[PDB]
Order: sequence, then structure tokens, then C-alpha cells
Amino acid sequence: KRAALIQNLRDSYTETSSFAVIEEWAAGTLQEIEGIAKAAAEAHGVIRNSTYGRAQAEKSPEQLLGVLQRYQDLCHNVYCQAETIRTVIAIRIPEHKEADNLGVAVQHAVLKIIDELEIKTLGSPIGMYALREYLSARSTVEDKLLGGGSQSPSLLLELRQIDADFMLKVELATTHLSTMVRAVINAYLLNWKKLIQPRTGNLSYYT
Amino acid sequence: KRAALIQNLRDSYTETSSFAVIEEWAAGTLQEIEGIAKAAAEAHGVIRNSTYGRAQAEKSPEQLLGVLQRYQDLCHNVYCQAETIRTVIAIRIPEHKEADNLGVAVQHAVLKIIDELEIKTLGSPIGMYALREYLSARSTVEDKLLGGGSQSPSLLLELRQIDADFMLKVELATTHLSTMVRAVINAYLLNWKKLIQPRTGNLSYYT
Amino acid sequence: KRAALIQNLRDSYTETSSFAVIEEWAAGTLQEIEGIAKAAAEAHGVIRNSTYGRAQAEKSPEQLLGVLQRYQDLCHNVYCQAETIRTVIAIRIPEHKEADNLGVAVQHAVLKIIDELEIKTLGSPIGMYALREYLSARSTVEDKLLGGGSQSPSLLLELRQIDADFMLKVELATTHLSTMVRAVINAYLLNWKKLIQPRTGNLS
Amino acid sequence: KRAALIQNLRDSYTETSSFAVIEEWAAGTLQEIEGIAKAAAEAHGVIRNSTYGRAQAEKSPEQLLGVLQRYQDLCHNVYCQAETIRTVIAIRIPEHKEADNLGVAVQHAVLKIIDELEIKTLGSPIGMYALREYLSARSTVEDKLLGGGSQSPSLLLELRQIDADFMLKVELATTHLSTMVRAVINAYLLNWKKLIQPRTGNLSYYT
Amino acid sequence: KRAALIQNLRDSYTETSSFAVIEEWAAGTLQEIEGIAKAAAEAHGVIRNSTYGRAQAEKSPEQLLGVLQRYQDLCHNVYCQAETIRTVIAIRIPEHKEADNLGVAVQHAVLKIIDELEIKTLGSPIGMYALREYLSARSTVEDKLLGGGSQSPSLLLELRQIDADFMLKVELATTHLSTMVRAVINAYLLNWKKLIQPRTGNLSYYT
Amino acid sequence: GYDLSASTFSPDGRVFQVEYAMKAVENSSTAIGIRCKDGVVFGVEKLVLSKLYEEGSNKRLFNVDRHVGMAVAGLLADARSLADIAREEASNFRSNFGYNIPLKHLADRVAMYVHAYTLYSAVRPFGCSFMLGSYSVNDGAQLYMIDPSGVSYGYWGCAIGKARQAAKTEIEKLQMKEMTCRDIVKEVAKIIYIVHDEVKDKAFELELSWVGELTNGRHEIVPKDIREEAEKYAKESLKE
Amino acid sequence: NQYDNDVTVWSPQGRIHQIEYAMEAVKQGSATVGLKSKTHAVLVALKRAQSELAAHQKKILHVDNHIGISIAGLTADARLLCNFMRQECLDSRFVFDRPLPVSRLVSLIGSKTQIPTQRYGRRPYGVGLLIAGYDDMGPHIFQTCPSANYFDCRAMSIGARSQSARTYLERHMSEFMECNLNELVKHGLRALRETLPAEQDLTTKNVSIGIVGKDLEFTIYDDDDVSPFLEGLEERPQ
Amino acid sequence: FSLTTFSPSGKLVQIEYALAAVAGGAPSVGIKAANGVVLATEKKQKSILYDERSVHKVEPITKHIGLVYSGMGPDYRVLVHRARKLAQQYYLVYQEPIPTAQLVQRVASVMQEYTQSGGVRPFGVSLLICGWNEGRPYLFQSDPSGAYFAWKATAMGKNYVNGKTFLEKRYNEDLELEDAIHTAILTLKESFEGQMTEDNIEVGICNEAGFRRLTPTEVKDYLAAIA
Amino acid sequence: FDRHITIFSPEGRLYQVEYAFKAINQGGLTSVAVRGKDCAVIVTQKKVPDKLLDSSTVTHLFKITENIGCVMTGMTADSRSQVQRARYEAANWKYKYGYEIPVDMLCKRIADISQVYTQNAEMRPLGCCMILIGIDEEQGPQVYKCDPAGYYCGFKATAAGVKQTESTSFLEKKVKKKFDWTFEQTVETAITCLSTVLSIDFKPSEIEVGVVTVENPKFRILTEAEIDAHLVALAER
Repeated sequence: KRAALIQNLRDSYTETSSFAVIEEWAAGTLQEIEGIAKAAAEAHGVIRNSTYGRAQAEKSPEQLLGVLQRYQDLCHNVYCQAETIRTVIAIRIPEHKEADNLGVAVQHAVLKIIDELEIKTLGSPIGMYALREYLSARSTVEDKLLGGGSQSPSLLLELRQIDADFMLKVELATTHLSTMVRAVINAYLLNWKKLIQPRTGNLSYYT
Repeated sequence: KRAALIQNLRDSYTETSSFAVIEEWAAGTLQEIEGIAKAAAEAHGVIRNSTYGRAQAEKSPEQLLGVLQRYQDLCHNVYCQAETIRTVIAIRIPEHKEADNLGVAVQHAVLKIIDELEIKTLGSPIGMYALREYLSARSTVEDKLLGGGSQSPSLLLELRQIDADFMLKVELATTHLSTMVRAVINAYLLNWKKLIQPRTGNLSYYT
Repeated sequence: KRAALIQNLRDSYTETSSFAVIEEWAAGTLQEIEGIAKAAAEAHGVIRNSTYGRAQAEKSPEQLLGVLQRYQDLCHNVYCQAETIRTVIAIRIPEHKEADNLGVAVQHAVLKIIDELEIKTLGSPIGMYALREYLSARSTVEDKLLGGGSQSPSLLLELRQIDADFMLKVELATTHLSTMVRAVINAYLLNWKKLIQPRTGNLS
Repeated sequence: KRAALIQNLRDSYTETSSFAVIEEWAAGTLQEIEGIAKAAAEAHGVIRNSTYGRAQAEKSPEQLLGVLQRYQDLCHNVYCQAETIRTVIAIRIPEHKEADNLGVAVQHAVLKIIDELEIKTLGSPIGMYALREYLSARSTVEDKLLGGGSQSPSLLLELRQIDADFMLKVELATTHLSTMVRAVINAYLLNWKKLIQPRTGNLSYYT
Repeated sequence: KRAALIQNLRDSYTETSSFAVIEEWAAGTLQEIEGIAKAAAEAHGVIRNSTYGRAQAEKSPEQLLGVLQRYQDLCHNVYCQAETIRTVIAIRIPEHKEADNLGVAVQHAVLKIIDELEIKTLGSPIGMYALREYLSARSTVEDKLLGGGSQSPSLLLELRQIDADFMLKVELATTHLSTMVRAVINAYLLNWKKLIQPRTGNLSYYT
Repeated sequence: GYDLSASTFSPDGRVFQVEYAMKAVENSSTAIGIRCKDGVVFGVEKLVLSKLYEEGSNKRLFNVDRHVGMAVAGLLADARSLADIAREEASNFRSNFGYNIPLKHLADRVAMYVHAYTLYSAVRPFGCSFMLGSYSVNDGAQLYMIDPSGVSYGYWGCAIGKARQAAKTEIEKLQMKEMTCRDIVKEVAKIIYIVHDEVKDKAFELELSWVGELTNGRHEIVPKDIREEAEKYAKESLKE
Repeated sequence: NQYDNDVTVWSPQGRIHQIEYAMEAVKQGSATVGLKSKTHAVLVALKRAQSELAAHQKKILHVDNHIGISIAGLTADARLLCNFMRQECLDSRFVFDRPLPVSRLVSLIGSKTQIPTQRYGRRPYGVGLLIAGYDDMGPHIFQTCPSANYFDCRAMSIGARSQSARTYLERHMSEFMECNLNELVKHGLRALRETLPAEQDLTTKNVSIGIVGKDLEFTIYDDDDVSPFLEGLEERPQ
Repeated sequence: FSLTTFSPSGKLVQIEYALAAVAGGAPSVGIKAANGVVLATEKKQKSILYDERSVHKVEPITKHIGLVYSGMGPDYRVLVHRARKLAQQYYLVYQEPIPTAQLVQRVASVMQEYTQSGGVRPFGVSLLICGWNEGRPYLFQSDPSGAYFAWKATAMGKNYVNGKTFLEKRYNEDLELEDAIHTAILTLKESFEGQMTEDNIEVGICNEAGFRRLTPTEVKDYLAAIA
Repeated sequence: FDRHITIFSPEGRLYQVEYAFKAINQGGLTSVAVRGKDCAVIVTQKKVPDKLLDSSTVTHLFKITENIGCVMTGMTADSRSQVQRARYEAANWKYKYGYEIPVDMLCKRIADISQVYTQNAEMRPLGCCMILIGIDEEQGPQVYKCDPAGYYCGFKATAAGVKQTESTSFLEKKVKKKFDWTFEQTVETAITCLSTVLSIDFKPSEIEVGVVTVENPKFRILTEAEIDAHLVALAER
């Protein structure tokens, strides 16, 4: 049966599943965001307070890779958590109609905000695959400096700034993702009643 | 409860968090901006009044790296301070409706200027990561003038012009960022009442 | 207080601070534009009436560098004063409404002109950083000519024509920037009343 | 005072200054365009009746440089006096209003045509900087034909085809520029009453 | 004077100067378009039923350069003929108004078809400058096949495919061009009366 | 938009059509009126667009009754209409109550007819302000002005048109409460000559009217021997 | 731009553009001239034909034995207003047995045409009139406008190319007062001739004249009754 | 936007939006006992300055008919007047007091007059009409559409769904007029955002003796959970 | 859209009627009314910008009947129309029914008139508020206010204008203590409210005070020589 299939869908992804994501976001995700941000600052200070030589091209500090992998994990978790809410809203967009679409606009607005949170922030300043970017951009200069070796002094500082600006990028992207998550929380918690039941029939003036 | 989450969101970032940002921008950030501009205009004339040789390719001048780092540390805090106002406004956008959206339009217009501050004036002429592209541009000349070397005078003069242009760009970008900050201050101060409480009143004849 | 932050901004950037810009533009900047066009025409007529050899690749002509530095300084000053006018207009845009928006329209109209002058016309044909572009385009051909260099006959003429096309570019850009300055002057002088108090309309 | 500045501007760029340009365009510029269109086709027919070899790589044809320099001078002279008409119209755009803009529409409509003439049909198909566009390519081919040399004959015919194609480019660009000038002449002559005094204050229904 | 200029400009480009173009297009241009597609199909069938080796990379066919040159000579004449109609219509646009613009719409509608033809469909699938586009690619393949002589077989097959895909391209472009010319003929012949005199003012309801 | 009808409000409670109708009065020539101790005096800056118009065309001073005068600024057809309404009001008043209408009452009756045009979609507001002036032994001298909105207030001195500011700045200098009409004529002509600008518009005519003791409650055009004797004083006081 | 599609709408500058556009319909009609001496008032028009093989459109209309009009603009508005005038004059002769003054007729015309300027669902009258009459105050020449405004005039020309006639009349006003009828009609005809191209000239077919005075009712001279008034005109070169 | 226009689904949208103005007014309860009918509503003021003894949400139409509403009071004062006139027309013709159903019909006709023309909006009120005719109680519910419903108990206004489920779970017949007032006040106590005083509500009952608006003393009596 | 013509919105609201409450604040003035045990008082400010105006004509207090007085707040031309309609209704009431109209009834008649403008698209609503005062036979002094929407209610005290919330805070803070209300206490309360919310240190020229009492039920507008008597007593304590 057709309604049986629609029921099997709407029972697997319910309002409770979408609210379990909002609780976790408001509780732990934001503190993890702020932790990655303070860690990025803690790392950026070290590079700002350091001199680099040819020896620093022979090894990459694991302090930066740890923060980049933490941001990687955070981005992945938030992407899946947001696609859950998207799946909850999108299996309830009702029959297409010229009118009676005052709740459909709500669904499209919240889906647009979630699409923003995904694409405009996670990369799916800097996004999910910043670690690949860092390692490629550095592996260029590490070969240009070793061979034989290049006597360019500005290259040696450009290595240092590759190390620093990525921590800065993390520190800013986390600050922006916090705002986006805090906006999605309000949007859901204010509009959740017409995301589930968008249409409400009044047949009182019929006989 | 849901209202508990809303209220704990809004208690952490209130109006005073944003008025602190505006009052600090009106006092210290502007002064820092003109200071960086004067430093860059002072650095321009030095390189202008100097003939370059190959000795200037075997050494990067500290007096430009300092100005670029100062501009970077300014832009970082401007971004992180603007995101506070963004987070204060975006967690009060009320539930979606087809009307009573005057203060909603105020909110969106005051976000339409903070994004203008963040994107097309901050890099996140030139922006935050000037310090990496300055070095990656000058290295391309320093590796050619040293190798044997190269025997083009225009390349030496372009090294000189590279060192000069990035101070010119800092001066211009500071001149532009001052205008944008002064334009954000007015937009906040003339609209903060509709930014927090957009939808007001419930009149007695509706009962 | 909040209202003190308003007037401490609006008193430092008054209508006089922009009318001074307009007056100096009308007086001296137009003549400077004319002079740079004059010098670019001079150098362009000089390099057309010549014949380059491989000796030419071992020195950059200063007649071109001075002209490009002069245009660079002009464009820098114009950008600064344009941003002064922009600040004067932009610190006075009133609160946001759905009606009584006839002066805000004028504000955005003149800000469009200032943006058109800043972005599309100063590079901030060619704008502020013509000199380094010239130097790159010439360094490529110089290194390709000097090395057992290159036996190409057209490469030398390409160098010769770079050196002239850039003066042509400076001439055209001057001719174009004069027009935009003259347009901004008329816009300001005709709309400065609504650029200050666009919304004086109250009850009576 | 202010009106003195307005009048000092509008007295230096008058309807006479623009009618002179229109008359010169209708008199001599069109004949020069046609002459270039003749010479380009002559050179094209010449180069079609040729057989290129290694000898045609060590010598640039002056017959082509002449035509290209002639087209360059033409485009420059047309641009610089199109800017005259532009300034004439632009120092008379009246104050901003939401009504009585039936002459402002004519002003903008003619300035669009002037934009078409200026920014694309003169390169500010091919435009002003066609000679450098020709010599860069021909040098790129000569450097391989001469060396050790290249024995690919499609390269040798690509030389021929470059030399023929650019003459065809000029032959077509002249044909298009003639039309674009003949349109501006009519657009000016039919509208210079409203391009100059767009608004007319003569309202007899007041006291 | 001014009316003298307008009439001296309009009598030089008359409705007969466009009807002659339409006649020639309906008569001979379409048969030439057919003959080029015929020869391109012949050469395509020739190239398919043959196997390539090193000897093909040492000289180009006399069969394909002829077809491409003929297509080039076609497109040149079609462009130069379209611009005559363009001029005839463009020197008769009447003075700008906010009303009485139903013939101006016809003018701007046929000029859009002419714009779709000349600037775009002639490339001023493939355009007039296709012979150089063929020769550059075939030279790129030839210099790799001749050299160290690359022993890659897919390269030698790509040679044969370059020699056929361009004949295919000409065969398609000729069909498309015939379609567009047949469209322009109708568009002119059904609208030539308002393309010339778009406004008529026999105003009888005024005394 | 919110500015196309007088049946429409804006989100801040403004009706922009009524304001745009005042913008039309701001663009018209200047008329003034001054209340003296024993009468009222009207003066109008009457512009002559062409020399083909007779001397006496486009009269902007109207007699609405045998004790009431009217000066207008704005659209002139609208003013002639409102004069025709102010005449039938005073006519019906005498027909029903048997005596001359007061000016505080006539002003209210015309103000309401003007206000009625600020409420509907089928009509526009009036494009003219105007002053009324009367004198009676009991009611004394009186001067009211009525705006397009329908507001009506009393005055000691008033102006309407282009040079409103410039004219009231000169009228406040007058000690009108001490003076008579023949002395205020000089001042009325002097102000009209001060505020008139010969470069902004061409030559003009001076138009004056009176009501007071010296006319016995009869609104009259000023005689020529006095209008010239005041136009002369206006010229001789322009040495300043 | 967008305060134009209705007459009940003001613009932010305080203007009604439909009225200004109705005033532009007077410029589409042929030119008329009006002028007066101290004894007589004259209207001369220039008639216009649709097809060459048809009759010329009639430009001057009889309203009463002491009033007449010449029209430039829409024909229908003129035909309505003329029928208004005629009944307003008959209504005055019926009650008072006197001819209606001209000032009191043009005041009524203005009061009538003021309504379409203010109420929606009616079009402004796109016709201008020059009104020549004679009453107990002498001769009169009145201009009437689509703006519901009207002027008292020494002379005036309206219609297409009427600035030439106006410029002519403006420098001969000092003569019209003591002119006899022939000279006055000739001044009118010359002012009218100044509105034509240099190619064309005045003709019996395209000239109508209307005269009213003390001892003369409003008469109209159309085709062959005009040739006395044309004889005397200097054959102008250019 | 327009009222003389159907949607393709076949709905009248301005009527649906006029019901949204009823769904946001103050709550109102209605219970039909065996020997009476109760009408109760929330009469709460925005300040201590408003004099509550000057306006009434419970109004009589006749000796034996009474009203409450949810929504707009300006709209209510029109229908009160119309109902009071229609009752008198009926009396003038037949010299018998109007039955409670005929008044509902003739008042829904008035509400329907304002649903068919352009240039008029419908009423932003629903009504509850209590009566006592022919030895039986009655309770109806007129809507802006022109439609009426006879109820045994119902609630209108804010939280009109939970207030109705409360009645479904806490209402039966074999009651009397005093056990029903307690239930009506309990049904109003759900939505009362504060302490319920004698002056924050307004009560009216109908019975064999006729309609009467209770006094603040009688309200304070039963506000103690008494009877 | 749902804001130009008087239609309903999806949330059941009328925005053109809410925008007529905003026109009340365009005049830029504030009115206050207070009720006592034997009196009822209305107060407003009298702002002439020019010295050329006659101050006698610049008023917002009006006499509807001998026993009923009004203060109007909002657009000035709308108020004269509403006042003339109030006078016509008060006169026809007595012509028809043979006794003077109360305030309770005149107020709701004006409100019934105003509601038709919200339910019919013929005419615009009036951007004006109205506060009435009068002495009743059994009920005593009365203070009544009506709105552009047709809402009306009686009050112990109320205000109308820009400083209306910060006036009704003052008033609700003073009313709870329930002192022995009197004529002098009433007028002092009103003037103190208008002084606090405006902070202006009033003159007798800058306000106009209308009063009505059980002793003299005739509405009378006070003189500057009688407002000074109450103003001096304020500075003392």
C-alpha cells in the first residue's frame, strides 16, 4: 500500500529525532566548537612566537594536525546531524498546491537555513578538507626548500605563515559555525509546529 | 524544555554584548585603523626613495611584515567582534509569517551590512591573508634573481614595486574598513530597538 | 550615551569635508589628469617613432615609469577622497522603514556613482597597479630575449608595442576618469541637500 | 559658489563640442573605417596567394603592422571623442526624483549605446590591442619553427593562417564599427533636445 | 545641417540594400551551404575508411583545408551581409519615447535574430576561425608523434579523429546556419514595413 | 505603494498625498496677510508670465462676501472652486440665520469641505492654502489660514508660498498691534519687494486688498493713489 | 514615472502629470490667433484637411450673437463645451433678456472643467479655446486651458507652432488698440503666417476669420469671403 | 485577498482568516445543563486604571436570551444591536418572545450579508447564544461564515481545543445549573495566566426565570471552588 | 499584500487600523485625564511655535455640551470632524429622548461610527483619540476614551499621545495607594504626570486645563491666572 510506505517513512524519522539533534547541539557541540577555537588560538600563538629554519620543513607538528582533525570530525558530525533534520522535514512536504502554503514556506525557509549551514560553512573561510589543503600547500614548499635547496628567505617565512593562517582559519570558521548552529536552534524551536503539520483544514463552513 | 533553551541562548548574548562591541569600535578599532594606515603610508615612501639591487632579494624587510601582521591581527578581531552582533541578532528572528515583517526586514538589512563588512572588505583591494600572498609573490622573484641568476632590470623594479604595492593596498583597505565600520555603527544605533524586539504590541480591540 | 556616539561621528565628517573634495577635484585634479594624458601621448608618440634592438631589453625606460607612478599617485588620492565622500553619506543613512525613502534613494544613487568610480575605474582600461603589470609583461620578454636568447623577430616588436600600448592605456584611463569625476561633481552639487537630511519630512 | 562650479563645467562641454564630433564621424571617420576594410581584404587576398616556409618566419610582414597600427589609431581616436559626448550628457543628468524622468531615460538610453561603442567594439571581435595579440601568437609560433626547429607542417600553415585571420578580424571589426557609429549619429541627432535640457519648468497651472 | 546628415545617411542604406541581401541568401547562399556539407560528408567518409600511420603526421590533407577555407569564406560574406540589414534598421530607430513603441519592438526583435546569427552562430558547433583551431591541434599531435617519436597508439588514432571531427563540425554548422538564414528571411519579409517606418501619425481626432 | 491614495496610511501613521498637496503650495508665488489694530491687509506677489496677458488676469484676491476677503496660493482652479464654496456657505448662512457669517465659522465650514477630500480614493486633496480676513465692530479684525489637510488657525501675520520663511522673518519685526492699515500697507509692499527675486522669475505685479474701519467692513481693492505711494516706499526702502 | 496613470494622484514634487499631458493635446491641433482693438475682436484660424480631396476642418464656432470661439485640441471636448456655452447663454437670455458677459461664461467653463481634474472616472478636457466677445465692457479675448485655468489677454495664439505668432504679437501690441478692422485682421493673418513653413502660404481654402464688434454680430468668413482680407499682405521673401 | 473568489481547491480564504481572529480572542466557555445554560469568559484588563464596571462581554438580548463572544468587541457591538432589533421585530409581528434558534438563523443571515460583497470584510467574532424556550435549554455557536452549530458544551478562543477535551472528559448530563458553573470556571482556569478574581471573568446564566448576568459577589462565591 | 486595504491577514489582523493608532503620535503632544471623588480633569500641552499665531485659537479642549467636555489627541483636522459629529449626536439625542446624553453613550456612539470605517472600504479611519469627561446622576464623575478602531472603556485615569506608557506607569503607581481623592490632588496628579514624562517645568501658558465637578457640572476651561495657583503649590512640596 502507498499510505503504508508513507507511514513507514514518517515513523522512522520523527520530531523526537530532530529534537535529539537540537539538544546535543545546544549542549555539547557548541562547547566542542569553542574548545577547537581556543586550541587554534593556543597553536597560532606558538607559530607567532617562533623562528623557522630548514629543519622545520623536515617534519610537520602534530599539534596542528590534531586541531585540523578535530575540526574534520566536528564538520562530519554536524553534517550528518543536519541531514537528519532535513530528512525529517522533507518527508512531510505535502501535496503540491497553488495555495494553502503558509507552512510550506516555513519548511523551505528552515531547509534553506540548513542548506546554508551545510554548504556555506562546511565546504561539502575554510571547510571540512582543510587538512588536505594544508598538507598539499606545505608539501609544495618542503620540496622547494630541500631538493638543491632554494635560497629564498621569503619562502621560509611563507612556510611559517602556511602553518599559522590555517589555525587562524579554524579559529574563524568555528566562530562562524557557532552562529549558524545557534540560528538553526532558534529556527527549529520556534517553527517546529508547522514543519510537522504544515496544513490544517477548516471545514466548518461546509455541509 | 524548549523555552529554557531559547532563554539560555538569549541570556548569554544580549544587547549589552553588542553595545560593548560598538562602543569599542567607536573608540579603539578606528584609532588602530588610522595608525596602521599611517604606518603603511610611512613605509611606502621609504621603498619609493630607495634603489633596489640583488642584496634586497637575499633579505625580506621586517618593517613591512610588521604592518601586515598588525593588519591581520586587526581583521581577526573585527571578524570575531562582528560575529557577536550577528549571533545577537540571528537568535531573535521570530517565527516565519507572511506579514508583520518590518523588524524582520530591519534585521536582514543590518545583517546585509555585516556580511558586507566580513566578505568584500575583510578577505575572509586586500584582506586578512595579505601576509602569505606577499611572500608567495616575492619568492617567485627571489628564486629567479638568485637561481645562475637573471639579467632583467624590470624584475628588480618589480621586486621594488611588489614591496611598495602591498603597503599601498594596506592603506587603501584601512581607508575602506574605517568607512564600513562607521557605517555599521550608525545602522546598529538607529535600529537596535527593532533588532531585539521586531514584533511589538497587541492591541486591546482584538481582545 | 548612544546619541553622543552619533554626533561625534557626524561632526567629524560634515558637508564641508566633502565639498572641499569637490572643489579640489574641480580645480586641480582635472588639470593633473590632463597633464598625465599629455605626458602619455608624448611618450606614446615617441616610442611609435623608433626602432628597438636587443640593447633595449637591458634597460627599462624611465619616461614610462614616471608616468605610471604619476597615474598611480593620482588614482590613490582619488580613491581616498571618494571614500571620504562615501563616509560622509553613509554615516547619515537614517533608520530603516518601508516608506519615506525618496532621499535614501538619492543616497544610494550617489553611492552607486562613487562605487563605479572606485572599483571599475581605479583597478582597486587599467587602474592603480599598471606599473607592476607592465614590469611583469616586460620581464617575461626580456628573459626570453636575453637567455643565447631568442631569434624571433616578432618578440622584439612585442616588447616595443608593450611599451606603447601601456601609454595608450594610461591616456584612455585618464580620459575616462575625468568624465566620472565631472559626473560625481554634478551629482553632489545637485543632491547634497538630500544627502544630509533625506528625511526631514515630519508632521505639521 | 556651487552654481558657479556647475556652470564652469557645463560651459566647457557643450552641444557644440558634441555636434563637432558627430559631424567629423559622419564626414571622415567612416571613410577611414572603409579604407581599413579595403586594405585588410587586400592583405588577406595576398596572404591567401602565398606559400610559407622557414623564410617567412625570420621576417615580420610590415603590410600587416601598418593596418593594425591604423586600426589602433582609429579606435583610440573614436574612444577619446566618444568620451566627449559622454561628458556632455553626464554633466547634465538632473537631480534625482521619482517623476519627470522622461528625458533622463533618453540620456541613459544614449549612454548605453555609447557604452556598446566604447567598451567592447574597441577592446578598451578584436579591438585596439590587436597588434600585441598578433605578435604574441606569431612569436610563439616562430620560436618553435626556428629553434632545433619543428618539422610539423601544420605549424607552418598555422603561421599563414594567423597572418590571414587577423586581417579578416580587422575587416569584420571595421564593418561592425561603421554600423555602431552610424547608429550613434542618428541617436544623437534625434534626441539632443532631451539630452541637454531634459526637464522643462513651464507649469502655468500654478499661481 | 542635421536633417541633411540624417537623410544623407538613410538614402545610402535603403530597403533595396536589404532586399538584395535577402534575395541572394534565398538564391545562392543556401546552395553553397549545401555544397559545403556535401563535401564535408565526402571527406568524412574518406577519413573513416582509412588507416593512419607516421606518414599522415608528415603532411596535412589538401581535402579538409579546402572545406574549412570555404566555410570561412562563407561566414565572412554572411557576416558582412547581415551587418547591412543591421545598419538599415539601426539608422531608422526613432526618437525615444515612453509610448508608441510597437514598431520599435519589431526592430529590436529582428536585430536579436541578426545578433543570434552573426556575432554568435558564425563564431565571430564551430565558426569561421576553425582552420586555425584544426591546425593547432594537429600540430600538437604531430610534434609528439614525430619529435622522441611517441609509440602511443591512441595518439595516432586521435590524429585520425581530429581529421574527422572537424568535417563533422562543419557538416553540422552548415545545417544550423541554413536554418538560421531561412529564419531571418521570413523575419525580414513579414516585418519590413515597420522595420522602415515604425511610426505613423495620421492623427484625425485633433482639430 | 503607500503614497498613492488618501485612504491609505503608512506604517508610521502618515498620509503622503496630503503632504504632496502642500508641496504644490510651496512651489507657488507668495501671498501675505497682516492683522492690524483696525483691519486686515492682504498682499500678493503676482507674476506676469507673458506681456500678452492683460493687467488684471489671474486675480489671486477674491471677495467671498461683503465683509470677507480671500487670498490663495497653489493651484488656481482649485482656489477659484474653494472661493465658490466659501461664497455659498456665507450665502446659505444669511438665508437661514439672517446675518453675516463670522469668520471663525466660515473657516471651519471650508476647512471641513477641504478635509473631506483627504479621506477617499476617488478624490485627491486640494492643492491650495489660503487666508481669510474680515472686520466687524463686534467681532473685530480677524485672520485665519486654511491648509490642504483641513487645519485652521488664527493669526496676527501670515504668509503662504515660496518665500514663507523670509516673509514671516520680516513680519515678526512689525509691531502690527499698534498700527493702522494705511501704515501697514507700506510694510506689506516692502516685504513683497524684499522677498521677490528678479533672477529666479520675471517681472511681477503687486496686488493689494483691505478690510477695516476705513472701508466700513467692506472688502476692497486698494486704490491706485495709495498702491503707488506704497510701491514707491518699497523701492526707496530697497536701499538696504 | 509611476505617478502618471491617474489624475487623483499627486507626485512627491507637487504635480499632477495627467493635466500636464492633457495640455500637450493642444499642441497637436492647428494654430489659431486671437487679438482685439478697442472696438473689435478678431479670431483667425488655419484649417487643415485630412485627405486632399475632402473639405477642411472647421475651426471657428458660433456660440451667440456676441461670443465665438476658435479651438485647438480634441474635437469632442470642443463640441461638448460649445453646446455647454450655447445653453448657458440661452439660459441668460431667457431669464434676464440680456447677453451673458464673457467673463461669467469663462468662469463657468473653468468651474465645469475643474471636476475631471479632481474626481476619478472622467478625463480632463484636452481642448484649448480662444474666446472672442463683446459686451458692456468692450472687446475681450480669453484663453482657456485643460488645467481648468483661464486668462484675460490682449492677444494670444495656441496650437502647433504658435510661439512664432506669439513672438510676432508681442512686439506689435502697441498698435492693435487704434488699429481699424482691416489692419487688425492683417496683423492676425501675419502672425498666423509666421507659424507656417516658408514653403506654404495662406489661401482661401485654409483660412477662416471671425469678427465681433459694437455694430457687428459674430460673423464667420470661410472660403471666398476671406479674399478681401488677404489682398494687402506683402509677399514675404525668406 | 478578494472575497468573491474561490481557490482551485474550493476554499474561501478571507473567511478562514476571519476565523483566525476568533481563534486569538479571549476564551469563552459554554455548558448546557438540564435546567440551564452557562456562559463564562475571560474579562482581563491591561492595567488597574480600566474600570471593569463599564463594558460587558456578557450581554442580554431579551429576558431569555444572552450572548458571549471571542474576538473583536467592535464587531460584537454591531451584532448585539442587530439581534436586539430582530427579537423586537419578531415580537412586534407575533407578540411572542423569539425562539433561540430563529434568532441564530436571522443573525447568521446578517453575518452572511458581510461575506458576499466586495468592499466589506466579514466579522471577526464567533458567538455563543444561550436560551430557554419551551421548557428546554439551548446553546448555539454562530460563525463569521454564516454557519451555526448547536452544542451541548464547547469553548472558543485561545486554547479552544484542550478546553474542549477537558469538557469531553469532565461533562455529562444529569447535571444542574450549579454543577455546570464549577465546570465552566474549571475550564477557564486552564488558560488563566494569573490569579482568577471576581473582576477578571464574567458569567451569565439562563433558566426558567430568564437570563441574568451574575454579580461580582456571586462570582467570588463560586470562585472558592464552592458549588 | 495584506497591509494596504482593510482585508484580513493570515494571523487575523487589520494593519491599516493599527497604522491609524500611529497617526495619534504625529501631532507630537500628550494628553492626560484623571478622575476624583467629586471631580474629573483633562490636561494637555499648548505648543505654539510662532509668535504670529493667536494663542486663543490653538486649543485641543472642546465643549460638546454644557456638561460634557473633551480633549482630542492626534491629527488636528480629523479631531474637528469627530468633535462636530459628537455635538450633532449629543443634540439629536436630546431632541429625540428628552434628556442629556451621558458620556457612556456618546463614547460608544462615536465608536460605532468609527467601526464602520474599518468594516467598509469607503472612508479612511480617523487618526485621533478622544477623552471625554462628565458628571452622571448616580454613577458620579466619568472618564471615557475611544479609539480609531471602535474600542471604548471607562477609566480612573488614562493618557493619550507619545508619552502614554510612561504616563500610565506614573498613574498606576499613584492610583494603588488610594488616597483621599480631591480636586486639588487630582489637578496636582495630572500636572505632575505631565511634568515627569516631559521634564519641562511648566508655565501657565504651556498647558490648558478643563475641569468638571459635582458642585458645578458645567465644563469650564481654566485661565492662566488659575493654573498658576496650582503650579505654585507644586514647588512647595
